[PDB]
Amino acid sequence: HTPMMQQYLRLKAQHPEILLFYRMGDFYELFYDDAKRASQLLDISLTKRGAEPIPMAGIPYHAVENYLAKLVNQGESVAICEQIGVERKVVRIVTPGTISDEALLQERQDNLLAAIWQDSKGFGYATLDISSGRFRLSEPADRETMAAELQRTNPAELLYAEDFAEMSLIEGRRGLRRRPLWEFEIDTARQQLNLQFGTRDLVGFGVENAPRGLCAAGCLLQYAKDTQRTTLPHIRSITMEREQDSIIMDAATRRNLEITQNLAGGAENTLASVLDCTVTPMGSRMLKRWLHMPVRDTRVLLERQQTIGALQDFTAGLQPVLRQVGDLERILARLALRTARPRDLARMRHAFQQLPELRAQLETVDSAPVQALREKMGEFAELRDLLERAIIDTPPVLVRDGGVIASGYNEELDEWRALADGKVLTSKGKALALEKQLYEELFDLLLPHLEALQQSASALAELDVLVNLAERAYTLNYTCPTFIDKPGIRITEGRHPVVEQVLNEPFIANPLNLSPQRRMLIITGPNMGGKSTYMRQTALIALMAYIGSYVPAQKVEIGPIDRIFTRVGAADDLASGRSTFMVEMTETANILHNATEYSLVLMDEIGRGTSTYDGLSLAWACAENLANKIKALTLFATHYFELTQLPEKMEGVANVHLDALEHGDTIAFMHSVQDGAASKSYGLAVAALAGVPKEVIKRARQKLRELESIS
Amino acid sequence: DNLLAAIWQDSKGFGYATLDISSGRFRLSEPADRETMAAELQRTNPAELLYAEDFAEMSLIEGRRGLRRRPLWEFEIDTARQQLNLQFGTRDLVGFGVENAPRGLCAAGCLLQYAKDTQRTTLPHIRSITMEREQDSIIMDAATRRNLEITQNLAGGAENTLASVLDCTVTPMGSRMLKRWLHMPVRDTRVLLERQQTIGALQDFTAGLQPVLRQVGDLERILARLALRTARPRDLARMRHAFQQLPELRAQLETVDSAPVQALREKMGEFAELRDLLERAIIDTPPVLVRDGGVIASGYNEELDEWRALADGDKVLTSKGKALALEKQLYEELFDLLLPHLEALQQSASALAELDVLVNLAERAYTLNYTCPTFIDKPGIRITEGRHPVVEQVLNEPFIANPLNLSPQRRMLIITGPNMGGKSTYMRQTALIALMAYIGSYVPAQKVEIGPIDRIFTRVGAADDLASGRSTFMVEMTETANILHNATEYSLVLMDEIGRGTSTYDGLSLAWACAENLANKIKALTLFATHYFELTQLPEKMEGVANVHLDALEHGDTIAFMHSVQDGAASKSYGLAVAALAGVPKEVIKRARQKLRELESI
Ligand SMILES: Nc1ncnc2c1ncn2[C@@H]1O[C@H](COP(=O)(O)OP(=O)(O)O)[C@@H](O)[C@H]1O
Ligand SMILES: Nc1ncnc2c1ncn2[C@@H]1O[C@H](COP(=O)(O)OP(=O)(O)O)[C@@H](O)[C@H]1O
Ligand code: VO4
Ligand code: VO4
Ligand SMILES: [Mg+2]
Ligand SMILES: [Mg+2]
Repeated sequence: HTPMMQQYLRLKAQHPEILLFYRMGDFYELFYDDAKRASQLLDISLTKRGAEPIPMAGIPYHAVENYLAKLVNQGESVAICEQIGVERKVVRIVTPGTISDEALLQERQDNLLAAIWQDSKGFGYATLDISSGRFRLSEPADRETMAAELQRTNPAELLYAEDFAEMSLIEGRRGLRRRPLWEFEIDTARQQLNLQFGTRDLVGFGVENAPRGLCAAGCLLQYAKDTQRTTLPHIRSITMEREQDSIIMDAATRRNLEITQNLAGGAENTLASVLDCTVTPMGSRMLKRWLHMPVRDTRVLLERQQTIGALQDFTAGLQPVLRQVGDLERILARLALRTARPRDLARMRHAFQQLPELRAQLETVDSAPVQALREKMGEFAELRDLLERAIIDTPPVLVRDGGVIASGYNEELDEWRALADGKVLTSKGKALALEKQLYEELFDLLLPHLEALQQSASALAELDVLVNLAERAYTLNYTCPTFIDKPGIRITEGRHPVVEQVLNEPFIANPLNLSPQRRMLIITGPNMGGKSTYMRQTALIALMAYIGSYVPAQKVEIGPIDRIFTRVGAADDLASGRSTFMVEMTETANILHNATEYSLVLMDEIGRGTSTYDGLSLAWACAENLANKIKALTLFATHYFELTQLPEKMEGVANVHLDALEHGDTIAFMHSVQDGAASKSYGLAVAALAGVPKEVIKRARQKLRELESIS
Repeated sequence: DNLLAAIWQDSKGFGYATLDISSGRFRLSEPADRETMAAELQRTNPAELLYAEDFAEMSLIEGRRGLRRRPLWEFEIDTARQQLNLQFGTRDLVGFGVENAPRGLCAAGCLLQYAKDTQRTTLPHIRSITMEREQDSIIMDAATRRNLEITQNLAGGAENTLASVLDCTVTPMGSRMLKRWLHMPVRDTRVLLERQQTIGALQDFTAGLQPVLRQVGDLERILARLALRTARPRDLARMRHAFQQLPELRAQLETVDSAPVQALREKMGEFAELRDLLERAIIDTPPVLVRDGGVIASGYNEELDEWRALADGDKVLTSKGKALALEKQLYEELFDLLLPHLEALQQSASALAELDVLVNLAERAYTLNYTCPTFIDKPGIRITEGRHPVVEQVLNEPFIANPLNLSPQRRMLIITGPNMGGKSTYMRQTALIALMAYIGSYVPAQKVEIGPIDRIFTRVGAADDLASGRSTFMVEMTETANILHNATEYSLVLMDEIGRGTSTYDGLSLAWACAENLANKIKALTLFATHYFELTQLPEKMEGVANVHLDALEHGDTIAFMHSVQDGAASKSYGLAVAALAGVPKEVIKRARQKLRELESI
């Protein structure tokens, strides 16, 4: 009704489904439906004011960042409106996918805005990180491949077309946003993408012949430009990810091998925890990204191994210098969006001061990869000179506070400030205005070098990951792997990376040889004898070899690995309609349909969850199909000793057995892999060690004698 | 009594241990209150006691039978854990369920050494160490809560959980109370009977009460802020709105004639004097912060009204400053008047939350066809036309209700059935129905008679923590050991398969012995799901054990599952047919059937 209410309503019409922090006075406020939703999510009191009461809720302007964090975590998008001239407009829209602020973001985790589009011929997925600037395009052609991409990327906000047919993988995701179908058109996407990259055609990127992916990227770029309400100079490339480029891992294999998250859900006791001691946050995020998507390009891996070897001697000197550089990638993003704070520019100055030390240390070491990283990082002599002169040694958190500009950067600014300290209100007001204007000019001077600075941030992060891997290799005794043309895995004195560090008792290393001649190894062993660790050590060694890192073994020769499949454990989803056998069988079906000669298949106790005869029969058929028709390199762990006779019937299958010694009705585990087979599982002994009551174990032993006597 | 005891004190709390010479019963406790430790010392009434030389409070054990003192080195945790592990022949004590009690284990280590010294005859008769708890709440382990999906699903998501089905509470305080009730289900019949009477009584008027309850909002946070005197001006206005709402709720509840409903009405209160103070002292729409001013309303203070007049038609600016200072002092004075009644207000916020949870439960019951459960003295569960609360809501197809009867006469049922038959859903439906009955809610069944349940044990998952040092069979055997050691006649033990990790003969042997022990000695109410059809021959050999078979019909390649519980053994599980439905390639299914024919033929 009132003119003020009419203005809020016009802006609300422009942004209907998002909470609007309309700025009245010094307090941001929400009205009508937004006020009720905000009060429940932000825990702020709701007070109704008559114009027809209008529900109104409010937060102080000083505390806005703390409140924005609560809504961003809940996945709500909050548009912030400020009075520019009272004339007002939405200055920025804060959404879980595109947050570049330090408080809203997490230091060692990346927030990715992603787009899913389903055309009749397969799916197209595009992911953009606003802070790093990385734009990646993909064309998954199966529901299973699309689900793996969503789980691996873990998109903070996913933009799906209204007509998306398979709203099952999408449903339950965080920050789902329905977007109109018009936004996904290919011709509109091509024109917008070409303008941002400044290229007439996308042939140089190599994304020109992918139609579905380009449609998703056009929606993602348009939403990102609208959400930030400014041109995004940080985004300058659209690389395309292909299945051939990286080893494929399904969502289950990633969780079973504990690459970044343990089976319970914590980050403790994970391969990333053992390998990640990186000094800078950029390094931690980059190492996690490499472990999730290993590279199958030999040239990229060989350069990474050569850098690790060259810097291994000088790691102790480089790590303290790298720690000072800090998270340059995030700081450059704020500079690109022109939203940086004085402290961020001081951190940028500190990193530039460290660059001369890093360049000198890298110059002494002689290797083609290390010299290329040294050339890319650069010196930035001009920028460090400007930052040191323009900004004070310890600047305030916010520009409005004042004191951001050091004396002597501008004679006029110093004179106005001196007059006020020595009309005083006029001089203070003029000084605050001039200091703000000079700060904007500093962004303009730093921005033309953004292309070089972004290249330097990637080089420094790469050096941090490679130096960390080199330091880890020296401390944990890892050695470099070598690559072979035909599919095979040969490991000497291999040890599981995580178990070796966590277990106080000495790890007993084991050898593995898998070749086209010996495609499958059936591991039969005493319970608690180490079979699962032996199988998982092979996958973790193979993943570590293909991320360019040194492997935890005396020597490893690894041939091409297209995909790694792990069937481990059993789980029930009663609400989804999936029984424990159904969940296991769909995973087994995925291995049988999608496996290739290059792929490595690790299967643990397949055929359990059903009667013994049905389980053994399905296990024999699945083993015969994998060894005879798929011809994949596979490791099968089984307590069904009937399957031990497969090698005699079929060539290309061998039996390996872990062994344990039984003493005085107690079990001692050698944990050593010896060729042959084991006919005893020692189940009652493991149960007694677990704490099953002695009376129960004695009756069980009596029953076992009776059952064995019957046959 | 023949009881040797030990006591310990530290910054974390107090630890205690008990050993009975006659029965070889070794138990530990960690009572964290001095008064609780004093009550425990009297309840145990130990023949002999051992305490730390530097125990801080000797008054708890100042006068005791044969009181003795032993050195600190005997009480050290690392030495104690190794000795206890060696005495029981176990790698870890996680299976006994006492691994996570540091103080309790430390006292137990001193008692074990002393017991060996006093008699070596009792030492071979000590085989277990269990915690002692007669807590009113039904005991549920962390694994049981996640397996039953009481509040959090196995993936970690909020959806597809029992709390999601029942959590439609209007106010945020109500949602917290329901989640707290689900985690601790009260076992005392009197409190539950009062809650059930309220749910039935307020069933007719749920639509009238819920809109008024929604207006009250969350008062727990506002009252906590008032206690720290950090309450915002708007938060005090929110309290005033709830005071205005309370007369309406009381009038609606006055027509109802149930003793529990009337008690809840009295606890809510009217707070007319507090409402009068807030209405007179605070403006209708107060500012977010008290610093700006305008929070106090004219007429609360005569001096402020006069200063406000002078402020608004440089000396005038000084008068404006005086007005802001007078207003802030009045605001602090307002907290002082409200705080004496803060204990009374806290009782009222709890009463309003209980009304919201019970009105919500009543609405859920009418919408979802739930019925009241009748408590019985002896330990038994009887369910007629029972349904699973979560599965029925998320399943588009109809749910097939299955009957359950468990008594001391028929304590154990071996459920055997086809894969995807519904055996696990049937076992869980019993657990969620028992928990729903014990929180005072209406159970999802036509009729339920639930007897006392001490603890609910669920052994379903099979996972390995390699870094921890336990394989999948050790993790499963650790859970089975906790079931056998900590089970009681009252406990409800649901076991989804055992021996799924070891070879068929070792697994069947452990399953036969664990099943015999639970029926013959523990005498717990057990539901056992199994694919070993050898165990279906256990019911004739052992009393209290019966067979329940789920039904399926096979036509050609596909299978249809009845989801109906009938008495019998099944004897066939259609694993290959379920694999074909899962999508295993036809050639793999064809080879599997050929091998199956050869295995059975020989
Ligand atoms: N070679 C080894 N040296 C030392 N410890 C080992 C070795 N192999 C396995 N272990 C230990 O065995 C446990 C895991 O055994 P696992 O392979 O899961 O057994 P299973 O699958 O037979 O039950 C962990 O304690 C792990 O540290
Ligand atoms: N009585 C029933 N009526 C209808 N559907 C049922 C019934 N019991 C189970 N289901 C469905 O079957 C699924 C599998 O049941 P479940 O007990 O897990 O079988 P099992 O564990 O024997 O494989 C459930 O998640 C549900 O979708
Ligand atoms: O994975 V095992 O503990 O059953 O040998
Ligand atoms: O899906 V089952 O738990 O009947 O093997
Ligand atoms: Mg294993
Ligand atoms: Mg089951």
